[PDB]
Amino acid sequence: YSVLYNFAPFFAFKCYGVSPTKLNDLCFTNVYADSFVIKGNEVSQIAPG
Amino acid sequence: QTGNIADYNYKLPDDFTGCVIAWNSNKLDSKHSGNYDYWYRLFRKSKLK
Ligand SMILES: *[C@@H]1O[C@H](CO)[C@@H](O[C@@H]2O[C@H](CO)[C@@H](O)[C@H](O)[C@H]2NC(C)=O)[C@H](O)[C@H]1NC(C)=O
Repeated sequence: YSVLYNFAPFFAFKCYGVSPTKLNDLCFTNVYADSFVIKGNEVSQIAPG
Repeated sequence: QTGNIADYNYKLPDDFTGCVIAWNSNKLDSKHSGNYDYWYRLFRKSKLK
């Protein structure tokens, strides 16, 4: 998760389900990652509900 | 119990004695268009005694 932490300015880091700090040891099998490009305000508009 | 809420906010003692009362209260705790007056801390340095 260093690349997620150090690489790129990571302008958006907000999330509500699982803490991004107590995550290095936490371990799953599959993760659904989707990539797309938007402007500044849509990044903020990205949210649940 | 292990997790986030039971690990940072409220930890029941291992040698607990007594009773636990549970009942769903949707009308008295939720309202239309969101109700996030309540707060639970999922970020803590360590587990809670
Ligand atoms: C509340 O007092 C307790 C003393 O028992 C302390 O809480 C611990 O603080 C250490 C660091 O000083 C942490 O590593 C532990 O994880 C803490 N444990 C708990 C259960 O909080 C501290 O002095 C006070 N805690 C806070 C958050 O101010």
